[PDB]
Amino acid sequence: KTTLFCASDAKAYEKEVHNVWATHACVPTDPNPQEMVLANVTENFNMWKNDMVEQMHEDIISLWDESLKPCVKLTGGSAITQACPKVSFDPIPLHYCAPAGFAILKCNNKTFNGTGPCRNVSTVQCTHGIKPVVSTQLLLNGSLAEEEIIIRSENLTNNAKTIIVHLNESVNIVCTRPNNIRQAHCNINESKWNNTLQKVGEELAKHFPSKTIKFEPSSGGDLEITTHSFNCRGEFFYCNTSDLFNGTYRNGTYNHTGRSSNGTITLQCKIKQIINMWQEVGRAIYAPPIEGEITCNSNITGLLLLRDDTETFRPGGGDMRDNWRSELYKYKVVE
Ligand SMILES: CCOC(=O)N1c2cc(CNC)ccc2[C@H](NC(=O)C(=O)Nc2ccc(Cl)c(F)c2)[C@H]1CNC(=N)N
Ligand SMILES: *[C@@H]1O[C@H](CO)[C@@H](O)[C@H](O)[C@H]1NC(C)=O
Ligand SMILES: *[C@@H]1O[C@H](CO)[C@@H](O)[C@H](O)[C@H]1NC(C)=O
Ligand SMILES: *[C@@H]1O[C@H](CO)[C@@H](O)[C@H](O)[C@H]1NC(C)=O
Ligand SMILES: *[C@@H]1O[C@H](CO)[C@@H](O)[C@H](O)[C@H]1NC(C)=O
Ligand SMILES: *[C@@H]1O[C@H](CO)[C@@H](O)[C@H](O)[C@H]1NC(C)=O
Ligand SMILES: *[C@@H]1O[C@H](CO)[C@@H](O)[C@H](O)[C@H]1NC(C)=O
Repeated sequence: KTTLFCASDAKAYEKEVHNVWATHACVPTDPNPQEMVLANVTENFNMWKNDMVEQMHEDIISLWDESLKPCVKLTGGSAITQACPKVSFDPIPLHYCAPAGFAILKCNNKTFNGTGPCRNVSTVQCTHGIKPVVSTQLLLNGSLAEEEIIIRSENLTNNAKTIIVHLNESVNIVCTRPNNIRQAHCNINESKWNNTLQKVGEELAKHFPSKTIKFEPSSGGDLEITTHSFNCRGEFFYCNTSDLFNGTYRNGTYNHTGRSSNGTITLQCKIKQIINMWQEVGRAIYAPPIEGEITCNSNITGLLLLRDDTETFRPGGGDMRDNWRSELYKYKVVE
C-alpha cells in the first residue's frame, strides 16, 4: 500500500548499533499513542502476504549492513572487504508507523491464526515495539500469545510451508561461552520444555487428528538452519537442538526423548566466523570472538517448524521474514 516509517526509543549516546541505526533512521515514539476500537467491523488479514514484512525486512537488512559489517562478504564471485570492528549489539524494539493519510489496522482477536476475517479491530498509528531478532528454529524475545498457543501457516496441508508456533508462555534459554574459545552451551529447564511440547502437541493434534505427533531434530541443510543459530552480543552462535526437538506426543501425552540431565537440557554450541547470510545468498566472514563470558538470557516465545499414522515436525527457519511475520501478523496498513 505505502511507505511506513519507524519510531524507536533509542538515544544518541548508546554506541549499541541498533541504537545508532534507529537514531538515524527512526523518529522518536509518541509518549501516549492512541488506539481506536471498531469491535463490529470485521476485516480480513493475511499475515503471509503483508507488505509490512517486506518493509521491515528491508530495514533490518539496512541495520545489519551498517552495524554488523563482515570482514569479508562473498557474493557471486565477488568478495568485498571492510573493517569489521567488534561492536555493542543488543536489539531494541522498533515500531512501524503509518504516515499521514494511512492507518494500521490491528486485529484484537487473541486467537487469530493470522489469515482470514477478524472481528474486533482497532486503528493505530504504530505497531507495538518489535525487537528485530534474527534466529532460526526458535523465535526469541517475541510477544507471547495471550490466550492459547496458536499455529500459523500459509497452508497447513502444504508441508513445504513453514509453521509458526506462537507460545503463550516464555521458555528460558540461556546461552553462554564461558571464561576452545569457539565452544559454548545453552540451558533449557527440561520441565518447562516438557510442558511446552505437551501443549504444542495438543494444538498440532487438533489440526492433525488421527495421528501421533513426533518432534525430531532437523534433517539437513546449512548449519544455520539445522541448528538453532542466532547472534549474541555480536557473535554468531550455532546450537545443536537434537536433544530439544526430540519427543513423541501420542495418547494425549507427550514423552520427551532427547537426553536431559539433572533436570535441564544442554545444547552444545559453536561460535562461528563463516556465516551463510540470511539477507541474500552469500557468505560473510567475521573476526574471531571477543573475550570473556558471552552470555544471552533469552525467552523462547515461538517455534518455526516444518512437517514431513504419524506426522513428524522438525525445526526450521532461514527466511527471516517469517520472524517478522510472527510479530506483524496482526497488523495491516489501510487507506
Ligand atoms: C533471501 C532470504 O534467504 C532465504 O530465504 N534463506 C533460506 C530459506 C530456507 C527455506 N525456505 C523457506 C532455508 C535456508 C535459507 C537461508 N537462510 C540463511 O542462510 C540464514 O538464516 N543464515 C543465518 C545467518 C546468521 C544468523 Cl544469526 C542466522 F540466524 C541465520 C537463506 C538464503 N541465504 C543463503 N543461502 N545464504
Ligand atoms: C496456553 O495454551 C495451552 C494449549 O493451547 C493451554 O493448555 C494453556 O492453558 C494456555 N495458557 C497458558 C499455558 O497459560
Ligand atoms: C486459519 O483460519 C482460517 C479461517 O479463519 C482457515 O481458513 C485456515 O485454515 C486457518 N489456518 C490455520 C493454519 O489454522
Ligand atoms: C494447500 O496445498 C494443498 C496441496 O499441498 C492444496 O490442496 C491446496 O491448494 C491448499 N489447501 C488450501 C485449503 O488452501
Ligand atoms: C548435533 O548433535 C548430534 C549428537 O551429538 C549429532 O549427531 C548431530 O549431527 C549434531 N548436529 C549438528 C548440526 O551439529
Ligand atoms: C534423541 O536424543 C538421543 C540422545 O539424547 C539421540 O540418540 C536420538 O538420536 C535423538 N532423536 C532423534 C530422532 O534424533
Ligand atoms: C533477548 O532479550 C534479553 C533481554 O533484553 C537479552 O539479554 C538477550 O540477549 C536477547 N536475546 C537475543 C538473542 O537477542
